[PDB]
Amino acid sequence: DVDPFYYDYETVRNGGLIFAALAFIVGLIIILSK
Amino acid sequence: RDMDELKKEVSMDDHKLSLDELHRKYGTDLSRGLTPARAAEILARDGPNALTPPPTTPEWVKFCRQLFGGFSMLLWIGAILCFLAYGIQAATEEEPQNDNLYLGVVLSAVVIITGCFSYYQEAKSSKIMESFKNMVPQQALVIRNGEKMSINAEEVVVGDLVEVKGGDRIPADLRIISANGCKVDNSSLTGESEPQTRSPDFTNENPLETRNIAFFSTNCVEGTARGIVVYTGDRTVMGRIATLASGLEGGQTPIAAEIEHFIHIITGVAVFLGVSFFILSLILEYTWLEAVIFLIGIIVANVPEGLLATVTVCLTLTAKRMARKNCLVKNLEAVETLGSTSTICSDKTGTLTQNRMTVAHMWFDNQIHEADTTENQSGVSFDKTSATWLALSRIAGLCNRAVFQANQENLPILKRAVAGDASESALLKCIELCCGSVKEMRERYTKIVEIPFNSTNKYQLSIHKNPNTAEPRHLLVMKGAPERILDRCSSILIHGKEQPLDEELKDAFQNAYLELGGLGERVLGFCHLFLPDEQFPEGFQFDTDDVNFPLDNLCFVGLISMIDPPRAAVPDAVGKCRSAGIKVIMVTGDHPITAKAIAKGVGIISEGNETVEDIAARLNIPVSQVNPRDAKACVVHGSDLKDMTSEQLDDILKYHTEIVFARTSPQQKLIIVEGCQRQGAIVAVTGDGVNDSPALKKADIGVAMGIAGSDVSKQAADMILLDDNFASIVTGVEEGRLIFDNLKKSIAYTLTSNIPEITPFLIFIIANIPLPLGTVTILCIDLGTDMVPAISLAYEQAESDIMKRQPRNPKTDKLVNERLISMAYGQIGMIQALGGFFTYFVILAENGFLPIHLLGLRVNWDDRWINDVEDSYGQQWTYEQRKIVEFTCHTAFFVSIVVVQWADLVICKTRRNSVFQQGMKNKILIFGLFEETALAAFLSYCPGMGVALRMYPLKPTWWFCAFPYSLLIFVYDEVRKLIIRRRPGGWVEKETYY
Amino acid sequence: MARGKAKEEGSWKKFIWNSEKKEFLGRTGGSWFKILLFYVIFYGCLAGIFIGTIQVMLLTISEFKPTYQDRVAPPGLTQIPQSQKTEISFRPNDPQSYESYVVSIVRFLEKYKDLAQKDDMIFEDCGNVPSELKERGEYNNERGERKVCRFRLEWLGNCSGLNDETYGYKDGKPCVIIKLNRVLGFKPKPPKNESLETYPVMKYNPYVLPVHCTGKRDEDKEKVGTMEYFGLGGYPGFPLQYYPYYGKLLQPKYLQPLMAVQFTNLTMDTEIRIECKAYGENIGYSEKDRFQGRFDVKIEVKS
Ligand SMILES: CCCCCCCCCCCCCCCCCC(=O)OC[C@H](COP(=O)([O-])OCC[N+](C)(C)C)OC(=O)CCCCCCCCCCCCCCCCC
Ligand SMILES: CCCCCCCCCCCCCCCCCC(=O)OC[C@H](COP(=O)([O-])OCC[N+](C)(C)C)OC(=O)CCCCCCCCCCCCCCCCC
Ligand SMILES: CCCCCCCCCCCCCCCCCC(=O)OC[C@H](COP(=O)([O-])OCC[N+](C)(C)C)OC(=O)CCCCCCCCCCCCCCCCC
Ligand SMILES: CCCCCCCCCCCCCCCCCC(=O)OC[C@H](COP(=O)([O-])OCC[N+](C)(C)C)OC(=O)CCCCCCCCCCCCCCCCC
Ligand SMILES: CCCCCCCCCCCCCCCCCC(=O)OC[C@H](COP(=O)([O-])OCC[N+](C)(C)C)OC(=O)CCCCCCCCCCCCCCCCC
Ligand SMILES: CC(C)CCC[C@@H](C)[C@H]1CC[C@H]2[C@@H]3CC=C4C[C@@H](O)CC[C@]4(C)[C@H]3CC[C@]12C
Ligand SMILES: CC(C)CCC[C@@H](C)[C@H]1CC[C@H]2[C@@H]3CC=C4C[C@@H](O)CC[C@]4(C)[C@H]3CC[C@]12C
Ligand SMILES: CC(C)CCC[C@@H](C)[C@H]1CC[C@H]2[C@@H]3CC=C4C[C@@H](O)CC[C@]4(C)[C@H]3CC[C@]12C
Ligand SMILES: Nc1ncnc2c1ncn2[C@@H]1O[C@H](COP(=O)(O)OP(=O)(O)O)[C@@H](O)[C@H]1O
Ligand code: ALF
Ligand SMILES: [Mg+2]
Ligand SMILES: [Mg+2]
Ligand code: NA
Ligand code: NA
Ligand code: NA
Ligand code: NA
Repeated sequence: DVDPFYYDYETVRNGGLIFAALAFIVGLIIILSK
Repeated sequence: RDMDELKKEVSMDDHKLSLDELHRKYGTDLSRGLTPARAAEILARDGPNALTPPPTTPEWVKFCRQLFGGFSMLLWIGAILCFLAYGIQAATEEEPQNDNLYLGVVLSAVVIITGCFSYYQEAKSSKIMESFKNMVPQQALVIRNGEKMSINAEEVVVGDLVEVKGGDRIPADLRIISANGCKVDNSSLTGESEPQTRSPDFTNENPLETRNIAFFSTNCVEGTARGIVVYTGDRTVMGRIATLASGLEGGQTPIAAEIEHFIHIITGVAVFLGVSFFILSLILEYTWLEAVIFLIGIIVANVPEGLLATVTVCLTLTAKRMARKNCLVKNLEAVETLGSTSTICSDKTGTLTQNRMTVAHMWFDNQIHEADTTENQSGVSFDKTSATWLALSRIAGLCNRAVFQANQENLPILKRAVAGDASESALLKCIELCCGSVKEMRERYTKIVEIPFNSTNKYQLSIHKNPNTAEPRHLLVMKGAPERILDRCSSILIHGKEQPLDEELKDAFQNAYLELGGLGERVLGFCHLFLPDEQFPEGFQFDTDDVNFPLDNLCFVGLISMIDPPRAAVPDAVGKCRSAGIKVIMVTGDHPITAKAIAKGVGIISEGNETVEDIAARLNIPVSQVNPRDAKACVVHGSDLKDMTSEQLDDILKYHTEIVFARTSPQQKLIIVEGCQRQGAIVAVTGDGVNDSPALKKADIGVAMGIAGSDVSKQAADMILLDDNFASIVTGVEEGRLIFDNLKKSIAYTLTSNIPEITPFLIFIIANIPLPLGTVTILCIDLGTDMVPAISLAYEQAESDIMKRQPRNPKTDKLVNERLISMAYGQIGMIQALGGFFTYFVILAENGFLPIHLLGLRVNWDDRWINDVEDSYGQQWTYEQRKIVEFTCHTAFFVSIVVVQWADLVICKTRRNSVFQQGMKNKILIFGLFEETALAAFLSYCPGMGVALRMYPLKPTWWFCAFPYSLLIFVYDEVRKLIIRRRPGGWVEKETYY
Repeated sequence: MARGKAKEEGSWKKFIWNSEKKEFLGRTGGSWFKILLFYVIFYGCLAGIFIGTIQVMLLTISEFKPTYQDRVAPPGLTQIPQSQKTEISFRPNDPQSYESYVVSIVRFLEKYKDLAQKDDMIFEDCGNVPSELKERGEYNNERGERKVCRFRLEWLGNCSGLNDETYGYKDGKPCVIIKLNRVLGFKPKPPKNESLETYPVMKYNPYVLPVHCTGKRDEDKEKVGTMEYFGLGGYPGFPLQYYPYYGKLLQPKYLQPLMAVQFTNLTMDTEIRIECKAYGENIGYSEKDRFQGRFDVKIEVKS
């Protein structure tokens, strides 16, 4: 977890992949709008 | 030298057989035809008159062409050297990188996805375009069983007799039984398009040279012929040739030429950089293998792979839109050209008009007479018994040549279907409803000779046997351009009694034409001459090629005028057209009065502008006294165009806003076009008749009426309005303007990226700082932002200003011009680049290296051995440790470009309006924006992306670094375009309107 | 129309031709100017924005500490002989073959001379035995230029000397000198008995950060060398009293702990790989960075 000094890349990575999922999916949902 | 020897090899004919012989061979009566029975019989025996389908290409092979389609093929080259270099990496090092393995994978992949995409689109065009190849059932006129009927050409068999006229396509190989001055177009066969005459005479032992054989796939220009079918379907001389009777051809559209020119130079510079960078990299101690991969990445980057696919979509789009508008377009690229139109020269009768005429007034006995124009239920408004009307209607019937088709004499006269001039049709239908049987009238006066009507003579004429008692034994009859007709007369018929044409009557004839013609009615003059007996004995040999009989001194009988109303759409058609900056000129072989009238009625001429005749008449002074420039509109009689120098014709074009050319010859219709082109315009001719042929060919775009148009004129054009809907021209012109914008938009966007894709490596040398952006990341820029978003612009809907802005100048608004390089390179390409640079400095300074410190580090930052790299804070970095930051800087710079590419892809959606007027209704653009960034999130935030492509995760703060710059683009262009909306001709526009 | 536009030109001479008005294939001096200016103001102002937005970020980083350190996270172990390709190859008998290795190693050690650590204001005396982290204070301008923990050439045993111009360095059996990477605000932590080393824990668990130089990796390797670690207190590693480091802004003349390894083997005329390793809790290693917390120098005393 925390300790001396570093940067938590675990959440910055999972956070951006949640975003890649949104942009990807919403991107399809627009291009297939019924 | 030719191959005509290798064509007369397999010949064998009956151009030698006598008429009796010819008769007994095929068994058909040379005058009554063959019974419909015997026809149906032979049809099932021989099979339809249609060449059997020649397979052009197979599916999968067409797939591969697309897969190696120009830009696609170079992509393989790079993709090959990417796999190639990876093979070498496993020989110079122990377990090397995974970069070039994955790089060849992605590159190749792109070619495939692009390839099979472009394929499918281009397949969809050739599906829809071919759905129209069989929508015009080429008709043919056959005289089966005495009567004559028009049937599908497929139903024509060997044996029956065909009747071709002027502008008719010859439906099968014929032996000419009969002809009056017929001329065929043997161009498709013998090169030279000069009209060869067909008579029934056997002229040359070779079937090709001889005059009495008319071939299938040629068309008869003018004159008339009856031939008998000697070869159906694949058996014809032109089916026998195994080359290409219908399909692939030539011609290279201007839009295509513009593109091909651009691609030649853009690919030029794009390889100039690659190899200049390739050697520069080598100089800069770049490894040998990653120098070629640096080059190959550069090349891909300054070459717009999308363009092709984009173009393909744009056509596939337009071909779908014209289709729903019943508009056969022979070449899809040409719809572009139809946008670039400044000048439409249109034909009058059967184009702007419906060609459905109905007789409305006659002028005879110095009086004007009405005849019941709609729902007649009676005949005319005069005594059917009048001696003069008798003499008129006799020749309106006699000099007529139109006839009802087969099996019609059982239904009402209006209800039956005809065969011939729309003018003649009206004459026929008129007198058949109110006087007698033209059938019987014509049979009573057996016709000895005739010169059938043609667009240039502007009169018809025939000598008939007379069976009366006050009969002088031969009756000449003729009709035509009423002016022309009148000038040929000495006497006029009045209450039966002919008496010399004094001046008074002439001027009453002229007020008549003004009156009648001024209603926009079409007028024909009618006269006869009773050929005197001592000069014309019984068995007299009337000649019709050297005129054995009088053409002058006839007795003018009368005038008959027919209603011929403008086609529904035509006003708003020419309305919208002018409103888009297109000049509409009427060009007609009709009388000036009739012409001007319609010209005002459809709005070629606006009631408020005057002609010099209009002005002169106002001030009661000579017409030749008015200063021609005081006139905005004019009506130019072709009799005077005959005495025009080019300069004079030029000047009338140059200085007149609304022009009309009356009584023009076929050729004159070309001269005018030729004139309007000499000025530097792009002209459109809309035709119908076969007199429209030569203009239609000369025109930058021909447009035939798909119904009332002739075979030969539809063949000349690049457009065939199958629904005869004239409004389709607008739908076409808009569409064409749209291909141009969306194709320019696409090039605007795809070109920005180049500057940032190359400025890093340039600066890497000029300031010796760590490389802000490298090979792996450049590819991502390109194949990530410069692909889908580029093609998305093809799917981008029309602007709102297109049919309200002047037509493009072909010698200024080139598809790519300096102003377009000004923006993509000098303005928007620069900003985007600065966006990447900014974030680059932010990451380094945040990681310890303030920009000012960064100068010089290049040599040692790149150096594999110095691991004491002292930043600004004095910290010490190892090699790979600072490289992690460098390559994190790469991943950000790329991601930054993605952010600015949104704004650019937004401003490159509209060239004039704002993006709030235009609106996000292009869903494929939105789609492009999301996946483009999802991808950019993915490449940075996916595990092993820094081990495979040197791409490492971003810290949240990074994404926004580019935001200020992205907004800067949106607003610079938004206001840039706003200044142009509100300052036309203004400096802004004249420099930044690409 | 009567409007005069287009290009109905018939002279490729117009490339430079001007007799009419416009010149240089361009327009006139009025617009050849005007547009030149547009870019001048555009780029000019554009550069202004880059400057401006660059300035905004600058005041988001303290000139005392980096806003990010996690990429210099565990430090690396670095020698002072400029390593050709990590290789120190020379002909021990001949002076020329190493004169390069000498000048580099001599140049660096001139920051550590006794004549360079004169003044007592800048330079403080840390004890002649390794102590606990002398924490100067808080990474600011509060207290001024913090004191520099001195380091004498003598501590580096046998690799110091005292000649005339250039230091008389090791020709038969060389001197490699190991160093730690300056991480601003870093405090080294020496190993305890759990996560032990490839070697027996040489004394000074409290205040020394161990460095041990073995052969090529740990497995089956041609082990042929005679190690001899030289340092302050006679301990094989780093004196914790020198840390933390407070930056170039706060410690301009900071001299970091050094620690030599005179390699006096029993095998000339061959090349041998030797891996050094600084062990600890605050020290990490990486299979890619061959320099992170460790070392791969290959030396050849081919005479
Ligand atoms: C390290 C770098 C990696 C980057 C790799 C990027 C790959 C990009 C390669 C080229 C793509 C070119 C495609 C052109 C765009 C076509 C638009 C269109 O409307 O298609 C329908 C048209 C149909 O005809 P239509 O256009 O007339 O009908 C459209 C109707 N609506 C509106 C409903 C869709 O054609 C297609 O069906 C062809 C299929 C091709 C699709 C290509 C997919 C791209 C794959 C990956 C790209 C990234 C996003 C990931 C998501 C994947 C799912 C989609
Ligand atoms: C080792 C090598 C060095 C590496 C460094 C790399 C840096 C190179 C940067 C880019 C250079 C590419 C030049 C731009 C290409 C434009 C060509 C084009 O199609 O225009 C045609 C068009 C022609 O259009 P046109 O065909 O319609 O002709 C019009 C004229 N009438 C009407 C009369 C027919 O030219 C123009 O009108 C534009 C004028 C541009 C003004 C100056 C152009 C050239 C100056 C800059 C180039 C410097 C050379 C650098 C190379 C150094 C190598 C060592
Ligand atoms: C080491 C140095 C690094 C420098 C980096 C520079 C990068 C810039 C890249 C070049 C930009 C040009 C792109 C070409 C695209 C072609 C598009 C096309 O369709 O062409 C038709 C179009 C046609 O448009 P047009 O039809 O309007 O042109 C003709 C019309 N009249 C007659 C009015 C002229 O042609 C172009 O506009 C070409 C653009 C030329 C602009 C000149 C750019 C100068 C180059 C950069 C600086 C030079 C430095 C020299 C000193 C060297 C010393 C180191
Ligand atoms: C006419 C139209 C105008 C629009 C209306 C006006 C809106 C209000 C004006 C501005 C809005 C707020 C943004 C400006 C603040 C500047 C940030 C800063 O200083 O950066 C440095 C700071 C640096 O601070 P630091 O100095 O402490 O450095 C350390 C911080 N880390 C460790 C994170 C580096 O950077 C950041 O930390 C910011 C990044 C955070 C991540 C996400 C930010 C998104 C928030 C923006 C939302 C905008 C509001 C609208 C709602 C949206 C909902 C859909
Ligand atoms: C933190 C900052 C965030 C900024 C985000 C806001 C978006 C825009 C940013 C830059 C400002 C430029 C916008 C102007 C667009 C022109 C529209 C136009 O043609 O109007 C007529 C159009 C068209 O009307 P029309 O259809 O009847 O046709 C008329 C056309 N004219 C008048 C040109 C002849 O009207 C509209 O459709 C209304 C929508 C536009 C309104 C703008 C929305 C927000 C934009 C402004 C907010 C920013 C403040 C300005 C300061 C910027 C500096 C930071
Ligand atoms: C007006 C429109 C164009 C603005 C678009 C804003 C998009 C760019 C912004 C809004 C919030 C952003 C996200 C905010 C937070 C994170 C977590 C970080 O760990 C990864 C990036 C990520 C996922 C960001 C990607 C870009 C982002 C999605
Ligand atoms: C890598 C960086 C240094 C490249 C910088 C290139 C700059 C100088 C280039 C890129 C695009 C260029 C412009 C492109 C087009 C035109 C129109 C022409 O009529 C005048 C010159 C002008 C305006 C150019 C001036 C220089 C220009 C702005
Ligand atoms: C209406 C106008 C003037 C608003 C101007 C806002 C400008 C100054 C803002 C918008 C976005 C900002 C940036 C957003 C994100 C970062 C990353 C951070 O690590 C350093 C500062 C920096 C680079 C910011 C500097 C200021 C910034 C550029
Ligand atoms: N079948 C016909 N017989 C005699 N004269 C005709 C016939 N058709 C047209 N004309 C006359 O000759 C003129 C020339 O017609 P053309 O040159 O084809 O132009 P348009 O078709 O617009 O009338 C017509 O205006 C008309 O007065
Ligand atoms: F219809 Al036209 F001359 F007007 F043939
Ligand atoms: Mg016509
Ligand atoms: Mg006609
Ligand atoms: Na490209
Ligand atoms: Na043409
Ligand atoms: Na772009
Ligand atoms: Na590009």
